[PDB]
Amino acid sequence: AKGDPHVLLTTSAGNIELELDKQKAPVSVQNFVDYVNSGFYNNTTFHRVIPGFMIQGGGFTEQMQQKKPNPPIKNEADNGLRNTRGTIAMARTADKDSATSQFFINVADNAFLDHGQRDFGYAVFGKVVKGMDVADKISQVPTHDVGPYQNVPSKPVVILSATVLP
Repeated sequence: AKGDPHVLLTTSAGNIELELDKQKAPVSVQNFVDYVNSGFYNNTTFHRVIPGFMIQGGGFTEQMQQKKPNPPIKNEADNGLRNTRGTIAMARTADKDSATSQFFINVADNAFLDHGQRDFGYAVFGKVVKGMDVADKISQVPTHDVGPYQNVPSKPVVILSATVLP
């Protein structure tokens, strides 16, 4: 997951730097970079946090309002990258080709999320090169239920800015 692009996510809990795998996840990387470059992720939150599993964000505001994303992309989970601790992957629904803006960072080795004979899996497209301790921190913030959502941080963890680094 070192395709080339580096992205810095500055959150209210600290900074996380990512290196995206443009070679193995071209579509996922272009989709992600397009969102960051457009300023889409600014003011979105990590709305789903589960210790020992992952932290997911990039879709809702602090008031749990969902931002209208761009059209869904094809699933690249069969690119051979695994959902090991420290990787970034695309969140999606039942349809394997339903990913849009939401992504999650694995804070544990989640092999059950990998492309396999039982399910297409979740597309990994990068890795955290800096800030894993921050991701761990975010994963353990107190949470509660908001609407149909569970594991929502009681105190929103906001992505104040997302930028492609030089």
